[PDB]
Amino acid sequence: TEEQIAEFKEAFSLFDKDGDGTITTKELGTVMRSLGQNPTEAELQDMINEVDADGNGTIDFPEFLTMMARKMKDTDSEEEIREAFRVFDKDGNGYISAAELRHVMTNLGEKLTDEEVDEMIREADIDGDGQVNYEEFVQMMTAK
Amino acid sequence: TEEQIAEFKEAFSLFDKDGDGTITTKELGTVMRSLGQNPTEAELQDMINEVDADGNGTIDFPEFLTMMARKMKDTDSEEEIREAFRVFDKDGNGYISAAELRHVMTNLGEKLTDEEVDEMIREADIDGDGQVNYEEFVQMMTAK
Amino acid sequence: TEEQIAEFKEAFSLFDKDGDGTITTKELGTVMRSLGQNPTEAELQDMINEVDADGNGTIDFPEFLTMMARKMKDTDSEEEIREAFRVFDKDGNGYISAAELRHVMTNLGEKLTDEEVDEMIREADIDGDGQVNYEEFVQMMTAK
Amino acid sequence: TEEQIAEFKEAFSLFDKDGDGTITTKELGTVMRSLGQNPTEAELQDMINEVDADGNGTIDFPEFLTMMARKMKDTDSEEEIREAFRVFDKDGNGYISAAELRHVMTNLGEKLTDEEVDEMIREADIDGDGQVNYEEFVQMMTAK
Amino acid sequence: THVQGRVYNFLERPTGWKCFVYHFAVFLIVLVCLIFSVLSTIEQYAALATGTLFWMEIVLVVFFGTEYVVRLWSAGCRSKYVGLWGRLRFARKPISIIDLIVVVASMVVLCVGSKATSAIRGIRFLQILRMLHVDRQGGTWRLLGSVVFIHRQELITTLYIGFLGLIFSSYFVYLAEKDAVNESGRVEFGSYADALWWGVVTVTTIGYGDKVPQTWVGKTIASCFSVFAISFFALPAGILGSGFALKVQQKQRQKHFNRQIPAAASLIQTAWRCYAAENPDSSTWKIYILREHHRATIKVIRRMQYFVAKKKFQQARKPYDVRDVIEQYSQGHLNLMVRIKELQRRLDQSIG
Amino acid sequence: THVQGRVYNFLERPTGWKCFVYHFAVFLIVLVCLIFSVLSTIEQYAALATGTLFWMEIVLVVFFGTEYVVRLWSAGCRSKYVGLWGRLRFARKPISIIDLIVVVASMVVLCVGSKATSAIRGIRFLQILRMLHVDRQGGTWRLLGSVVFIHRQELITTLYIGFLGLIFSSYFVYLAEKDAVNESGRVEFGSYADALWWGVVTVTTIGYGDKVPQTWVGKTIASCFSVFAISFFALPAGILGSGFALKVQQKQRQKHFNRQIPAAASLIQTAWRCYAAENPDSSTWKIYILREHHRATIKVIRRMQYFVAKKKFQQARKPYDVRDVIEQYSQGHLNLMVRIKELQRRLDQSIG
Amino acid sequence: THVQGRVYNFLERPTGWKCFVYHFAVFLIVLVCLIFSVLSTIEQYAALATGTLFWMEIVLVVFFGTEYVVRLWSAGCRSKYVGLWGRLRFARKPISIIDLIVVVASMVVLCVGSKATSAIRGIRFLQILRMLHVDRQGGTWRLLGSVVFIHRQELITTLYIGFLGLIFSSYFVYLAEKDAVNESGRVEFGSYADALWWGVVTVTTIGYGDKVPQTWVGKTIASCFSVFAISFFALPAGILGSGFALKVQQKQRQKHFNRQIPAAASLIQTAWRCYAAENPDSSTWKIYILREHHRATIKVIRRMQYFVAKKKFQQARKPYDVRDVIEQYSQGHLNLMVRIKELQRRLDQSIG
Amino acid sequence: THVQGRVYNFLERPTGWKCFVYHFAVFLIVLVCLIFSVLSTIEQYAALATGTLFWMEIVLVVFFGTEYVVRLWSAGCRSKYVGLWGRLRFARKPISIIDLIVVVASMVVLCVGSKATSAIRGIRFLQILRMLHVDRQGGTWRLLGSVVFIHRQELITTLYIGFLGLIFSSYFVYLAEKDAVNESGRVEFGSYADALWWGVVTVTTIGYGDKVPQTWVGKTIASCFSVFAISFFALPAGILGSGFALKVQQKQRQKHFNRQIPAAASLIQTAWRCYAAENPDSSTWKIYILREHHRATIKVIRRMQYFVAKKKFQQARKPYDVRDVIEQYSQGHLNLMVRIKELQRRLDQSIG
Ligand SMILES: [Ca+2]
Ligand SMILES: [Ca+2]
Ligand SMILES: [Ca+2]
Ligand SMILES: [Ca+2]
Ligand SMILES: [Ca+2]
Ligand SMILES: [Ca+2]
Ligand SMILES: [Ca+2]
Ligand SMILES: [Ca+2]
Repeated sequence: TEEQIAEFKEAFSLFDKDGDGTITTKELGTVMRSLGQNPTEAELQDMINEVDADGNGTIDFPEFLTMMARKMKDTDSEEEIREAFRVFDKDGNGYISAAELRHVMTNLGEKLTDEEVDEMIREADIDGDGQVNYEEFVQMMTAK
Repeated sequence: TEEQIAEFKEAFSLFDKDGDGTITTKELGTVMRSLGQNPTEAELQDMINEVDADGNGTIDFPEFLTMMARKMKDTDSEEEIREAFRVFDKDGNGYISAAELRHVMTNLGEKLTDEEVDEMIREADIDGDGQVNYEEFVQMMTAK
Repeated sequence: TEEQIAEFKEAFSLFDKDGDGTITTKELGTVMRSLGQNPTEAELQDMINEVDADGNGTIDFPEFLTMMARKMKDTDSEEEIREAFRVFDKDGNGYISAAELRHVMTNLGEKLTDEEVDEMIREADIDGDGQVNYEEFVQMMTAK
Repeated sequence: TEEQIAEFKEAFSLFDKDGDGTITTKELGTVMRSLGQNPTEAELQDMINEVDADGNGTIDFPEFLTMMARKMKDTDSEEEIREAFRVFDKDGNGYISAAELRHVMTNLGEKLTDEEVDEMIREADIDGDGQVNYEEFVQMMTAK
Repeated sequence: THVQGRVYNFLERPTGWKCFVYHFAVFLIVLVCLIFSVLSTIEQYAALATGTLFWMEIVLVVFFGTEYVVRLWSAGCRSKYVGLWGRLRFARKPISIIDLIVVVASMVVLCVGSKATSAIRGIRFLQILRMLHVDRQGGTWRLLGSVVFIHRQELITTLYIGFLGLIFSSYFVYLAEKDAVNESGRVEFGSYADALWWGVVTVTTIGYGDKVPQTWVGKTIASCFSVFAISFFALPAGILGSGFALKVQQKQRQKHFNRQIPAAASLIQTAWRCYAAENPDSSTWKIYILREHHRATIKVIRRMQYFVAKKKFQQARKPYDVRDVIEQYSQGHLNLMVRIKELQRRLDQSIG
Repeated sequence: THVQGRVYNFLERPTGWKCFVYHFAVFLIVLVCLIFSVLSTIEQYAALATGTLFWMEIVLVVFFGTEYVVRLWSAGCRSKYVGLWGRLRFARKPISIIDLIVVVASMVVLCVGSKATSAIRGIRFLQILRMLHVDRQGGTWRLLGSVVFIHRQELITTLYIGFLGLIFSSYFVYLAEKDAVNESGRVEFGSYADALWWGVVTVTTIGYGDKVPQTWVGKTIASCFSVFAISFFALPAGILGSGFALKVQQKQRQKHFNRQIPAAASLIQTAWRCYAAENPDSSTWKIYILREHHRATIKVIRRMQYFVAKKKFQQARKPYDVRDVIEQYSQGHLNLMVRIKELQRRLDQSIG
Repeated sequence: THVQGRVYNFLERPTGWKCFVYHFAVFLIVLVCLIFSVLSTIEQYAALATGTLFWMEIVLVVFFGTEYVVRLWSAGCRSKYVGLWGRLRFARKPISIIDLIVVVASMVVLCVGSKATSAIRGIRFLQILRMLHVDRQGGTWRLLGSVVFIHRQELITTLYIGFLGLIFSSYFVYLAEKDAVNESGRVEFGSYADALWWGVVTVTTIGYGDKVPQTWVGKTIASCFSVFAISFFALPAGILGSGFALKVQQKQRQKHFNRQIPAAASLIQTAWRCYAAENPDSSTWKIYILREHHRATIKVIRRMQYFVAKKKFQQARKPYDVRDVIEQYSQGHLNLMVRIKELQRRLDQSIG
Repeated sequence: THVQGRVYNFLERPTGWKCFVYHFAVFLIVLVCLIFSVLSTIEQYAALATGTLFWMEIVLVVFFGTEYVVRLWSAGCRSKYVGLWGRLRFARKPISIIDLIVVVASMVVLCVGSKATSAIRGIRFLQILRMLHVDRQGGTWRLLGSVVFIHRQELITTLYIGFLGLIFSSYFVYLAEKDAVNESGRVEFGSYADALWWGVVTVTTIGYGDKVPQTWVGKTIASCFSVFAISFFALPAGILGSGFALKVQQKQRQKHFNRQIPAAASLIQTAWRCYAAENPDSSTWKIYILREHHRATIKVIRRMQYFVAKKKFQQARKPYDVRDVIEQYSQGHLNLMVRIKELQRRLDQSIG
């Protein structure tokens, strides 16, 4: 894990940009604005409250490494994404329509670029009556 | 229903005024201010949250057609208007006074024009001791 | 009661000062500021919400007469004032000290003029060890 | 206790600075700003609401003497400090690490001067594997 | 019309102490007449309590016949029941059907049995059935039915698992005990219906003790069954009892009655204004001041205003909840943030 | 006057451990004297437990006579009970009437029975009735009566439907079983009173087993009745038990005692200032600084201030609720929106 | 594929009245066939109710065999069960194992017993075991298991203390009563197993009355034990009954279904965008407009956005709570305080 | 010291499945040894179950003696119990006193009874008393004692009124039935102790049926008593059962564990800084930058900061409540109103 913590200390230095060892909401906001994102103040506060475990309001380096350690390919996280698809599922059989999934991915929530959705659809077998098995997506994006 | 959806697409275009297919609170506020109404911001938000079913905050065209589809002459809506008259009913027998109904319609809530109330009273048989059967009103304004 | 409603219409005209028949928070605020009182906006709103029964936010004349009709010498109101004295009562026997009552009446809540408290104390028999029977006050100020 | 109330009247006069006998949030804020502290308005209000028992919002002199009377070396207060150490205790055996206690005292909450923590650590026997018995601290700072 | 509503409020929706004195007197005479229906079966008192029950039933058939006619006439103060078809609507509600059956079957029995043993057999059941008369407008049955309907999934769950444990356990005790002999010489659990009567008596904790298992296998199965599967029949009292107590707690956080008067007024008149839109000659268009395209957009805005007023009238009838706090903070923060935008725009207008 | 209140707090509102030692000693001597009232009916012990109950009753009539006289004198520290009519007010409250009846009937029985069997018959009921003495100021009965009164609609509902199911089911089992013979040769359900005693014993789940139905029709009706209509008698324990537990939960979210001290002070002095208005020579007019029309408008504003102070004193005694959050957000948002209006008006005044 | 889902919704997730008519008809034929399994043990009816149970079981083994084959085929509309290993996944769930055991054991008994007394002994248990068929998708068992699992610490507490009081009290009554003789001449409490059967019958309030203690020491211990330690067996009905009623109350403050549609959409697409990051040739980088250090910091920000979206999707599925009010006031006050800072900075920029 | 804490966590605070396997094995061997204590009283098995209980008790006195010595040694990983007086503190807690009594009385009985009937009489009670060993750290008893103590006023109310109804009703049935004769020829209610045993059996709904009232006066009093005063003994299950269910509901609205880490840190160091004030040579004065009057005012401000930090640490351990919403709106509105005052003062400073 020594190459991993070398990369994680490397990635932590891009947010810190001095010798504090902590990340402030301002100190993260300049990084996101340098990518051209423009987040809100409560958005930055919601990002940082999901990382720390000390309650002080900044991200120390063991908290940063605890975030980067824990795995997306999880027992619970697979069930959360599977439960998120079932909101958009009529009759609950395990299939959603292709144009319904394109309408959801490009309009609701964080609006996706249309080239991304054209990639997302062709990642799965879309034919067979226009239905797509979303559990193929859940196995795909939790294969990590 | 093809003449109906022709009229409903026609009415939707008066609110849209571009090619979005969505109605914003501003985009509805200009229509109400062009009629000389001056609504509040939370009034416009309360109007739009009763129409959409996607939660995004704008009215798409199937949401607009779902609003125009569902019927006022309903099982529940008749009972809501009948329950609304019983607040102003002393002894609960099914009769309210004529001058009591004129005092309620011209003062409380949205204040009505006095010519409207003079029409509203003469829609029902008002004589017979000054009492009026408000279930005649409920059958009338839910005859649609 | 015709002399009573003559006096009550007379007193209502001092607040109305036009032909509305309703009293606004501004329309009451000018009367209190003409007495040199300077109330807050929420104070005026708390005064008017204890008078109306229509919820519209102004005091009509039957609401004004309903306020002036109902009696201070009540079954419940006597018990409220008797329960209010028992907060300042140590050992709960029905007696409070003279200097304790002067300290409460001139400091806590609405601060009283010291000449008023000098009248209030001498309304009751204050001697006998410095104790005063506050139920004599409750019978006094609910004798009306 | 006459020398005690002489000292307590002496200390009360440093906050009062006139003949009121009450302490306002402003009247405490000038004393803390004269020490170079800069507290918030809600900080001053939280300090004063823990002292008064009359609810009026100022600290009278018997309330000040009631604050200075009651003892830190208490049955309950010892258990509160003992329960506060157990948050930072892994395996709950009654021992915390030396560098863990230095990391907590200099970062979390009110950040301590590093010379204070160097005094705080050497108040207890720190050796023996780096563990420190925090119940020695609780007996120490509740010996008063 | 005034006295008609005055006696309808005395008989049908009673309140006060004068109404209480009347309905307590009716409940006492129907209960005393039930006590004589009890004493008519004891052999010592069967001669006395029949000779005073034939005369007591004639007084009560005249009295409740008169009260039913007065109540049926006096139901015309309501607007629902005025007219002949309205009176027939009043005779259709279930408590009036019970009252009509009692009085007309009393006339049939007292006319057939006037000139008699099976008449007494028919009197006693009507003496019992007249006890439904005291609960006047059905508030007892509607309160029970409301709580049973909200908790229907839980009551069906405990009744199903309690019945299922009854069937399996009574079969296993039937197998373990079908050859055992009582100390009296007879056989307790002869068939599977006898073991099922044992199971019903045990699982509801009555325990008459007429049928007790004898072998140690039957005693072991009865011990495990009685410890566990009895709670599944003591659960409907727990579910409904806590359901009633939470409903009573929720009735103390009611909104005050004046907070729904402007919402009820606004529901009535937004619904009327939606109705008055479809007549193009109405005077409801004169608020909006030619009118080709504006007809359609006024109808859309009026339908939206009706839906908002209907939602706010439903919210003014519910008790307070956390949903109300989140809703009014959303409205207050939105108005205040628009106000700071207004101050910002005017400061950038004048100064720049 | 100081020692008078000190012994009133010892006897009447007890607290601590010294008060606990006294009232535990009184409860033990009245319970030991009840145990000798039990042993006076056993034939082995009837001679001993009467010769030690005549002497134990003389000690207790002297002791409780002395305690009643001390308590009646020491009730004068309260301002309610001072004076001779105040002492007569203290002897009118129900626990003192019970205590007076016990001590004076003990004197009557010990003076009549001194020179005796019916005296013992009168002693035993007073031995029982002296058990009401331990609950001193009635907090037990007032806590029960408060929860029974809040839940009165639900208790009347379950008692009415439980009684109604009792009457109908006991009649149907009387019809199905009136000819059956027991194995002992006798007839179980002879009259309708016997089937009604069966119904009372079954519906409350006692089941003595003296009366059990024999035919299969009586067993079928008893099975359906015992499954369903027993819950309607196990419901008052569920309603009251959850009513007590929700009241205990609500007592932990009480407001602190200092939050009603300014509201109680404000209620007292707004009510006095309304009283001092009707004397035109009072010094309460000197705040409002000639005075022809201002007399009436000051009286209107003072009546409005009294009504506001009475509402805020009622709100300071209730536990926290969602109504408090909605009320203080309404006040806070209204003050803050007026403040932005003030900044807006001054910015438009100076600059424009 | 359309008709396949139509019959799966008819059999497996039923709703409406047509589905109710079908499943009520199946529940009545399995209950009528149980009643004939009851009557086959009575000696009067054993010849009739066996000759009509052999033919009724052939109809039901054909019927439930056909329904199991139709349901197993029609489970392929779900995406979980499509394919041969999906059908084997459908036959693994516990209600289908019960249904398969019933139909194949009915074929074994009707083929072995065709050419018979022990066959009837095997029929009767399958008649009972077929009652598990009516609760179709297990909602009864999952509702009970959910409430038992949340309250597991309290149920283990009351069962442990109730068992512990059972053991100690039954031993003390065994010591006090092991020499007593009944009036019939026999000895009630012969061993310690007899006193333990007494204890089980007493502590659950059955009271068969076959074993009653005789001496006064056994009656004193049984009185104290029956007053106190019976509540520890009437507590699981109280804990679970109030647990069901609080869950039903919590279901009325649900969030509306549209408030989780943007949160579910945001969870899906932030999770996909985290997946699309690890391919450097993807078109997901084109939002962020060369790219040496920016690869790592985009992956950190995308992982933070996924964790925030997962939290907000969990919060959109829970009922309303005080945590929601504190959370949205924190967000609203933070945005508004930043806005006053913005107005402050621009006022200090232009004017100074 | 590492392995010492590892075996203390295995024996004393168990978790996982390996700890579950160990404590389930100990619970099974003590329960199997209780079953042989049951079989030692049956006359068929008294020879076998004594010859296998003398040897089973030697294995268990060696095993639990070894486990007590290992647990007493391994209690030294805690800082409370280190040292010889700490081990004596570990032997003072009540579950270790029970464990010591069991093992040393087993040694006394097996050494006295080695060379025997009264030894078996002493073995059987220790077999029972060893059942207290499975609940290890007393969480069962502390959970029950916590809910009984919160609801103490209600449990004393229902127990007092239930006892009071027991005494009065058993006396009235004793008067009505003291001359009645049973059908067997004997007299049921001979003394007042017999009617009081009837009352205990009836009011708790056992109903053994050995004593049933015969006359109609006794049946009338028993019917009214059994309908009403039985609920006052079914109430402690209702109060405690709903008390457990409301406590479980309150545990789901807990604050997250990180929200008390800054409050716990702030409590520790404000309390230390109050301690470090009384040494004038400390380095804690160097924050406040000569110092004559400032010593006293720093001590006052530090005592106020300690009291605020202690309040906020108590608030960070409670679940969410309406008091939290009112408290943070008071803080937020106060900061925001001061901020508008600051903008107002600067606008009046520069422009005027
Ligand atoms: Ca930093
Ligand atoms: Ca942190
Ligand atoms: Ca648009
Ligand atoms: Ca939408
Ligand atoms: Ca006006
Ligand atoms: Ca009004
Ligand atoms: Ca001052
Ligand atoms: Ca104060």
